[PDB]
Amino acid sequence: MAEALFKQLDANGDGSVSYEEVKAFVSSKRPIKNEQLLQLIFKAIDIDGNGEIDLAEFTKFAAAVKEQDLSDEKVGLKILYKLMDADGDGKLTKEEVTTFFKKFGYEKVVDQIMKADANGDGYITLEEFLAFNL
Ligand SMILES: [Ca+2]
Ligand SMILES: [Ca+2]
Repeated sequence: MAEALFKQLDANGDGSVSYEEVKAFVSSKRPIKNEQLLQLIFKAIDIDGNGEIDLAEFTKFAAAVKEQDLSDEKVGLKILYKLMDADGDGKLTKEEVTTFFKKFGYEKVVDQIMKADANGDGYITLEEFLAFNL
């Protein structure tokens, strides 16, 4: 008398879908509040050309982050992104990033960076950067 598999939840058997549905499905179990922040991050963590992810993508990603020889490498530039961020205070402004990312070795990114943001921030936060290379 128990269950734990998005399989049914989905049923569609399409494998992929809008985690949003899984975010709520789970949110109505152990958690309660987070489906938002998550769903959000996820939605952005996707943008692979739709917005519908697959339990696999999530799981794989988890097993991908689990590995102790990949993230760390980035963690470094990350910890630096947060530290170096003395003016940003959390978000790195074009100039900031451009210079930072460039000082780090992402001059060719400056292009995607400037073309990355353009909604209502004009800057790039830790995530953002990590988003470009997630
Ligand atoms: Ca996808
Ligand atoms: Ca932005």
